[PDB]
Amino acid sequence: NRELEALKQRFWKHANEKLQVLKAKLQEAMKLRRF
Amino acid sequence: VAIHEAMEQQTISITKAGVKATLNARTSILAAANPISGHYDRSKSLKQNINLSAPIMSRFDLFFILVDECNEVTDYAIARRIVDLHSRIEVYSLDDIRRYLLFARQFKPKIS
Amino acid sequence: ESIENLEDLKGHSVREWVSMAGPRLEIHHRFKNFLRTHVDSHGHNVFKERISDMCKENRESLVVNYEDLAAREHVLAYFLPEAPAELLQIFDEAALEVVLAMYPKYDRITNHIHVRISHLPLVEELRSLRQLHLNQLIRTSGVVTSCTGVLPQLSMVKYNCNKCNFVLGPFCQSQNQEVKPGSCPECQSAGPFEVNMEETIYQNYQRIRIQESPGKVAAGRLPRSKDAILLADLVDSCKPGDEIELTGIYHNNYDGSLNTANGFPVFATVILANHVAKKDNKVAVGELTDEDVKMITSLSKDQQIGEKIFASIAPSIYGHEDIKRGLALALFGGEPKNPGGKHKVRGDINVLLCGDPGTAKSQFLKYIEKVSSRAIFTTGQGASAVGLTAYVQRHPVSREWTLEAGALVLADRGVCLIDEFDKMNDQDRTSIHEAMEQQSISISKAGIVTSLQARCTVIAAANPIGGRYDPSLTFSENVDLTEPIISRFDILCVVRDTVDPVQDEMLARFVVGSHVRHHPSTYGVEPLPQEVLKKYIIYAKERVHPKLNQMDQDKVAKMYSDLRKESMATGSIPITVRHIESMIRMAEAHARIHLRDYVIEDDVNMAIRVMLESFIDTQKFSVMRSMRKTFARYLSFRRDNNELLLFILKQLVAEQVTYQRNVPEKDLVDKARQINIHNLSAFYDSELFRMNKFSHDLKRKMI
Ligand SMILES: Nc1ncnc2c1ncn2[C@@H]1O[C@H](COP(=O)(O)OP(=O)(O)NP(=O)(O)O)[C@@H](O)[C@H]1O
Ligand SMILES: [Mg+2]
Ligand SMILES: [Zn+2]
Repeated sequence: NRELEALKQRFWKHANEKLQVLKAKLQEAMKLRRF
Repeated sequence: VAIHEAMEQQTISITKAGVKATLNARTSILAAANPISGHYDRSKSLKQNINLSAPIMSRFDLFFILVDECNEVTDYAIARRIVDLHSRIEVYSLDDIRRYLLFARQFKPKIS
Repeated sequence: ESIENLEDLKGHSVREWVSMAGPRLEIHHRFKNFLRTHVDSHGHNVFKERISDMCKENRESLVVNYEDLAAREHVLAYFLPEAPAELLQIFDEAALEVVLAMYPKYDRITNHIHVRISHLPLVEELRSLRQLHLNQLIRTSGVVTSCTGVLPQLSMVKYNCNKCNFVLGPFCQSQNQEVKPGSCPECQSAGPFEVNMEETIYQNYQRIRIQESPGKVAAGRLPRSKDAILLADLVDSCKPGDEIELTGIYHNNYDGSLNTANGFPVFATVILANHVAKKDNKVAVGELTDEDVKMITSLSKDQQIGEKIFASIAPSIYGHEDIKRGLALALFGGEPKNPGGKHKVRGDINVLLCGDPGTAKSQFLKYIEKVSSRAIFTTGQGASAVGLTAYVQRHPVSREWTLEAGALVLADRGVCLIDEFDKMNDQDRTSIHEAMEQQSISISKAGIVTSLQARCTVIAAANPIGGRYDPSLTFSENVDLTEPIISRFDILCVVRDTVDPVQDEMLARFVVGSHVRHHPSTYGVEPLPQEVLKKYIIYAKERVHPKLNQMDQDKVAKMYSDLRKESMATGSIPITVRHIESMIRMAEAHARIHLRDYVIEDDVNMAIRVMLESFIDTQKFSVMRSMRKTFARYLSFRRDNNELLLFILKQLVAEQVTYQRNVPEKDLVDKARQINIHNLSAFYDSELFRMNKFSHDLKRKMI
């Protein structure tokens, strides 16, 4: 299945609601501040 | 006239009373045309055969010509293909071609 | 006093938390510190500069970027989309007492300052708004369809008692219901009351309707829309037809009319605005920084700036240097004026790109649409006379006749782009005469008798008769346009796809290079970056106003006169004053490109060159040789003037060597500023002084 996985890799090479994402990635920085 | 913008710029820019809009037409066009006088005259050029203006003709990436030859074997083959296909109804399936085409269109080939 | 804390941990909700006194004070201090300590990547104190640029213009409104608020103060960025009204009030107070630290007398100018948040990352499609977004800060985009007038809304209302002189104390007005006193505390009379119109404090109000842009998702479907409320300084931030980008609080309230309409407890919604940008006016002079001005004015020092700007227009198009030059002159534009206060003449420059298919004319128009602010695009039959100029309609709710802006009025200080101009109807095409010269649109319809301003530069593209341009005929003989419409175009451009295999190789290699370069993944000067060019154009069109004091009047008059003589025998039309004024406008435009406050001889030479090369292009192919010789020899194709400076240098060196035997660069440029040869840089980049063994150095100044 290595060639099929290589085709998947080529496909992903060409491959290129958000408040919670913002809050999580910001809360990481606040955790760093606390530490 | 609006086909000029739609074919190349892939947009339609309407500006009239009560509406101003640059509408999207990211579309591939498959045109079918009839030559003047019905029969395609081989002695005449294609430009002389059809009434499409030169700016329109420059839009198309490919021009193809289908001319009705009087060949006996071709007529028999056409009739046979129609009849035996119509009787058959009761390499790849169209669903497979659809899936492969949708998969293939995600590739963006570079130019070496 | 109330003690500082870690802010992000609490048992309350966010709104309750930031409402409490302790964390409110901590948030206040944090935002104060953020304003007074935030720095740019280069180390420039950003908000000192922004507050100074605000207090100079008395704009009483401070714009803050979320993408660095999150960088500096994390928890403020955390609470902001969750509790925006409360946090924005706190930000307003902190910003006010920062501004009154920087400019202590600014309370004389304004008692309140609004913090406006920009670049909010939680953008939302307009039809994707749901109950999940309620009472949260959102960012949306859409075209403004309707606007109320600017109206005064109560903000802090004092009521006169219905039976006596007493003023009932201030009530803070809401956007949900009209606040009321009930009964007076000095005497408990009740029910109706009078507003004290003098002591009541009002605020500006403007309600707009925005819907999805027509080309965004509405592919035959009807677009969704939302109402938005602009308050205080945000009024007049937008008009109908503006592709705005709106940040605001998604707010909801009970509406009985919607309840009876739907038969369900359905709550109306509205966006309380907090920032309005525009997606076409991506840069503005009110937003330019000191560093932008500094690098713009440093670029103007370069002698190659004209070539850099010309090469910077549509850099993905090979060749067409004359087209890029004309489009640059139109994009920068001349200077409008009104000598005597009784006689207007336009400053804007009009261009027409005629030629055969596959020559990037429409592509040039699309580039100009992208680079220039307040630009619009239209095509052929898609345009109409009425839509181009202005239209009269029954107003949607009043049902009285109202006049509305057409294309050339919406582009009143921008560019109207008309593609495939030859293919319009005559009734559509003749509608732009007044707009193209008198720069007004006069309407006498349905009781409306008024004239709108249309100070618009029209750039048009067209094909000749039969599609293909034939060099056997003049421009007038194969364009099919008439003299009144041709003569209104200051610059005429002809592009021909004639075969030349070496040029075809160069063009094709460039096109393939563009295709491989822009994969999703004649220039010789290098362009500017397009962001720099947009800043340069918007700076030059506002902060520079070229004056005219001397342009060699007899030279221009002689040129125009024999240009008229030659045109009488052939097929393009220099109507009397329009071509003279076209040259004046182009000289002013070239001065504007160089950021010159006054027009010089080089600019006049450039304008003369543009006019004459365009005129030569309109001739028959057989006639171009004689015509080109006629104008080139006598009428100022001033290529270079190296010989005078060569012999001036040789004379100065001969005298100096004779003096020495029995700082020369200063000696050279002294005589060069005495004689009218002041552009000495050409002499240093020319081989004439080099094979005479002369050379230059800005430090040593020896030659
Ligand atoms: N010199 C050039 N450099 C790069 N692309 C070019 C050049 N000349 C033509 N093209 C390409 O040709 C295509 C057509 O451009 P377009 O602006 O529609 O041509 P046009 O002048 O409008 N022809 P027409 O609409 O029939 O009058 C675009 O993809 C351009 O990029
Ligand atoms: Mg075109
Ligand atoms: Zn009373």
